[PDB]
Amino acid sequence: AVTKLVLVRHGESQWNKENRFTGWYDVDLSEKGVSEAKAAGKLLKEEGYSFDFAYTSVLKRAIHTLWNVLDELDQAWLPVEKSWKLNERHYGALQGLNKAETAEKYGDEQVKQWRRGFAVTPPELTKDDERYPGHDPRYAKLSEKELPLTESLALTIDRVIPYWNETILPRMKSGERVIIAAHGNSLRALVKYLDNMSEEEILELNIPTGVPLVYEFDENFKPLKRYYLGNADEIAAKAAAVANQGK
Amino acid sequence: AVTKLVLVRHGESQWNKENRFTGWYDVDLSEKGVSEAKAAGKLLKEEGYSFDFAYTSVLKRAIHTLWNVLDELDQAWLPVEKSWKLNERHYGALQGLNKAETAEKYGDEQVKQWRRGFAVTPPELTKDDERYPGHDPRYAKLSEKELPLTESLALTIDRVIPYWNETILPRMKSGERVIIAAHGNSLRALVKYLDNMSEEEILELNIPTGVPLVYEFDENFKPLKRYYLGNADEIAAKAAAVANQGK
Ligand SMILES: [Cl-]
Repeated sequence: AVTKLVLVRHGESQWNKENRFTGWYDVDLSEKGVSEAKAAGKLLKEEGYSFDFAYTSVLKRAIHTLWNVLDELDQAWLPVEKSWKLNERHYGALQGLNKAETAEKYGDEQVKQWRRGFAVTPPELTKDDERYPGHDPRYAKLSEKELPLTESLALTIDRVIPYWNETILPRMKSGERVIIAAHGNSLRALVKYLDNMSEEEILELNIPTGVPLVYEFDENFKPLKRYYLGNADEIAAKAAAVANQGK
Repeated sequence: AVTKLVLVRHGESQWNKENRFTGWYDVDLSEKGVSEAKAAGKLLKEEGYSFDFAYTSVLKRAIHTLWNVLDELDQAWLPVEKSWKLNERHYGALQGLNKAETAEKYGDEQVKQWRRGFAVTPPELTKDDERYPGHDPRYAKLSEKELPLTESLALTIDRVIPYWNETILPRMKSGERVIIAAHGNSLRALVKYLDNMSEEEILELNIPTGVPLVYEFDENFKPLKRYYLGNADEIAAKAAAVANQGK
């Protein structure tokens, strides 16, 4: 039989709306993002999807997207595992800054590189910064080397793909239907790996907020196909890159 | 050091409001119950409580109480384990019936016995009944003997206390701060065991919806003290037994 995996980026966050770099800052869903999360769950139900297990990050924009989806499915009882390994790419000293203001002060091309350059890291925090993850109780079990000062997509891959191979994929292989509710760069990391994409190809991909992305796997767990659920015109428009100045 | 445990009964459910026997029927919180759940979380924060791990049932009135509490604590990231072993006592063929109507048809004393008699079971379902737990996907892993047709408090103890001793108490002993969000009879089962109560004593106890109940344990994990958090006059009034005809 074919095995299905469902991926969903968190619904729009308040800092997505306000055009601020977020990273590990734990911002909530906007009002529109709550709407998006509920719509994704209703659509999954309509399309005949239910699950056996869910993975998400430790960031509330993703966790709350999952809770809203589970309620639409009448699966609030589902087992859930919440892991920092699925967190958004850390944005270093850019966390909290407005993207347009930052592009004006430092240059539009510099901001594009800090957003998207494959192995490029945003400017680093120091450990005394209020934003350093070591101060936060949900990272109490992490080492200095695990606690980021900044991350690139390359470094995001280096934590997401081991979690995939050690934990998520084996659960799928045991016959369980998995949903992953996560973030732009953690899901881009997984998609690059599953789709055999180059650095040039992954730089072009934007996964839109709140849109289910379904993968089919064959009996050897080689990906067979992937597709979005919902309104094609709306999704494709939403998957275009947005300027630093906003939409 | 003293170890703290926090217990909380689900916020008021829609069938609590409507005076219907619920059991394993998966009814949601009423509007007032959502208010109660959020208030419990805000109070726990104000009183200096945070957690390392949460247990709850597979029934949404309890799960949603926990989600609301965790959001007030800014601990949506907390590890959660959802177990049928913490479910409400199953109400057999009474599930969905109005308590007042049932007391009129069968007698007030008969209803009191079906509600509260220690080893008394409500009238049984048959396996073909739409309400039989075997039809529901979240009990797919249970055996016939685990799937109830009816339960008493005695039978509720027989599943809650092993879960306590095998799973919950060891986690506490490892130094983790636990919260349990559950149900009237599953929490009464645990309290009887922890408080060394007789059958006569436990029959008198009503744990009110949405009220934190804190236990202190000594170094040998013998209970030292237990107390409610919140407004004493309001809580004590709410802990009185309500007639079959309602309040
Ligand atoms: Cl959860």
